[PDB]
Amino acid sequence: SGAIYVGNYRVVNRHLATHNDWANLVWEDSSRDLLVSSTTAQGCDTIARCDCQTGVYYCSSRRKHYPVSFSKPSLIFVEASEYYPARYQSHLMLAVGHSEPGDCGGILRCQHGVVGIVSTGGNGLVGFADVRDLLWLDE
Ligand SMILES: COc1cccc(Cl)c1CC(=O)N1CCC[C@@H](C(N)=O)C1
Ligand SMILES: [Zn+2]
Repeated sequence: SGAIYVGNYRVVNRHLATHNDWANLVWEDSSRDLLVSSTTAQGCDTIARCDCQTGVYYCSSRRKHYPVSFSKPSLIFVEASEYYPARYQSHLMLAVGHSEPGDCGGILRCQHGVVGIVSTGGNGLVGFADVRDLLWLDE
């Protein structure tokens, strides 16, 4: 679990969005596993606007943060799960690092701010849904 709170927006994994997220929907994209809902309170976070490929993510299944080197956002094949059929997930960044299904939502940060959230993983890999291209999160 986990979310980004920026301005009057909440960014979550689309597969973990609540009934309340859907009732306050701003934007969603199944191909990216992202959903953005509106909030009444002003949010706690800064979005990175950069091309970093190193950063630190929170891993809830270890209660720890780990440093990672990750690929640029790209179209990556993701096997079928209970939430989606087998498909290419777009704007995904992969790194070597521990993850389990419930780690989805953990934030990845660089020195500039929030880069994305855990969205996929397996066998010593962890995949992050990028949010740096969503310029409107800051408007
Ligand atoms: C961090 O996630 C994992 C880590 C290790 C192993 C596994 Cl099977 C997962 C779970 C996983 O990859 N899912 C969860 C559901 C939505 C999926 C998607 N984004 O298409 C991705
Ligand atoms: Zn950066």
